[PDB]
Amino acid sequence: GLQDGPEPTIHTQQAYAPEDDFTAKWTRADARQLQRMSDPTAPSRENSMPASVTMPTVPQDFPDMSNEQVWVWDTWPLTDEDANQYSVNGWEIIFSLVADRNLGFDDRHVFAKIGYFYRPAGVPAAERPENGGWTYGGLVFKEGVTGQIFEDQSFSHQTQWSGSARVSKNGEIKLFFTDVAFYRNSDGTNIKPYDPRIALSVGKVKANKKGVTLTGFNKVTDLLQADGTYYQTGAQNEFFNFRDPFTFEDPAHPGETFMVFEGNSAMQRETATCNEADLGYRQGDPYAETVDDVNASGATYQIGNVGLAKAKNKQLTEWEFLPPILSANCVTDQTERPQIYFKDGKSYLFTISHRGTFAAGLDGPEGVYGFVGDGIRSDYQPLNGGSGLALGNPTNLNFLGGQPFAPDFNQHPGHFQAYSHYVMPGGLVQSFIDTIGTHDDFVRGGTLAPTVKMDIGVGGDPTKTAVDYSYGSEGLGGWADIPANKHLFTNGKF
Ligand SMILES: OC[C@H]1O[C@](O)(CO)[C@@H](O)[C@@H]1O
Ligand SMILES: OC[C@H]1O[C@](O)(CO)[C@@H](O)[C@@H]1O
Ligand SMILES: OC[C@H]1O[C@](O)(CO)[C@@H](O)[C@@H]1O
Ligand SMILES: OC[C@H]1O[C@](O)(CO)[C@@H](O)[C@@H]1O
Repeated sequence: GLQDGPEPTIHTQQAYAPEDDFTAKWTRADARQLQRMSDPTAPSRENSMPASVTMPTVPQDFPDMSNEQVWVWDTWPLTDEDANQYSVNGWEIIFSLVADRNLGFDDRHVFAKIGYFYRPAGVPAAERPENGGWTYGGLVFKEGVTGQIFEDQSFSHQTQWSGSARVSKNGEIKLFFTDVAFYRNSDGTNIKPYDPRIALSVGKVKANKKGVTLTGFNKVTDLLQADGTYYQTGAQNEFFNFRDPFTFEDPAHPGETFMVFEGNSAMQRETATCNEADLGYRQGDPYAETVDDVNASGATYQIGNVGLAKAKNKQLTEWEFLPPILSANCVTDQTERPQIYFKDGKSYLFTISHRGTFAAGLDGPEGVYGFVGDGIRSDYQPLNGGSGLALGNPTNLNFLGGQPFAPDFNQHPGHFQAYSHYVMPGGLVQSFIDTIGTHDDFVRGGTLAPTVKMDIGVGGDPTKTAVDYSYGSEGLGGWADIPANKHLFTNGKF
């Protein structure tokens, strides 16, 4: 099922110490496996990617989870150190990026705020309302709280971007998020590079038959900002990426807490260079590229990475940067919302990427990219023939991808059907709808897609994944289905 092309880079999956300076590479040889898996003959508007690594097609006639109260995108459940998802006092609880529904959908990122939703626990997806049955609890933060941490109070915009939320046995919520200040002119041009920081706010859940409210979240702790040695700063790159904290405990490292997040490789933007390891070709491969050609191609502007940090105290208020665990130099600018998923003694690193963010020479669908190894720092093996693709939107890779605000004439109408995928226990994947439809008949989402099922480690092979098309209806589960697998009871009432 593979078009002729380069062999994938040999990865060993060998574990290293979390403190080691080893950084796994998702190589150009690896990423070129995506084109090899693509069917070059796929007709207009048909998916060219294998069905087993393609998200089931989402109906253009979709429900809205908030009844159009707000735009909703990146969503996370309430988790413990093993990423189990929780209900509290009979309520499933989630956090989402939200914005005023009056905004143009594409203008919402600089008005982003974290809200929460709740719904009764223990109702099967088929018994719930079509739209998932969530209640919008409103915003997590009072106005002016998240601005606390910024010395420069001259920002034109101040937002809360994605993260994660930990719940203790005693009902305490530690919300890890991206706290962002923007310094923009009225047309959007920067006055100085934006300021995204990894941050923490602590609060409490109050829940009974009336619903869920939150208390606390009045103080914000500034945990991490880009350093310039491991993770690219604003001075190195005006549009550097630094966001999306996911915390966890590594079974291999008892009694410590780690965090993954999105960054870029710490290189000056306009003088960034790639090397032989970034290309990752086997000696003599007839399809190998030269370092000079790649460096001349423009691919050097795509230098995303996945970072690691280790907590310095039990309160998780102090963190230490560790070297990056994955770099995609000359492959992609954006490895977003990383998470570490633990299965059968392996460490799965899952991350999301756009189609447009791939480097020159490369191409792949919007969706979930994944990597397996024997430790949180390992010589990670990109999933599915070394390509990295776990779960892509249906995509004809033979035609231009277009944009979510202007779909391409020849593209599959589900090209942008989902983003910010998150892999839940049992391989259930939740995501939000960006765009569904053809070039002249499309709609914007800003609500969650149907939850789907990805089987991880198909056959006896931990490097392989496959969509389960028998799940729900033809592969599509409940709209906005973010089910709890653990249940907590606490003092919090209101
Ligand atoms: O968790 C602390 C332990 O982990 C290490 O730092 C290695 O990753 C060891 O040197 C130490 O015993
Ligand atoms: O809106 C910004 C947020 O959206 C994403 O780009 C994905 O949709 C995240 O990486 C980020 O936290
Ligand atoms: O604890 C069980 C009770 O909690 C709820 O899920 C929410 O209040 C109710 O639907 C149920 O009667
Ligand atoms: O809501 C309409 C349809 O959407 C699904 O969740 C999957 O697309 C089905 O279960 C339902 O029939």
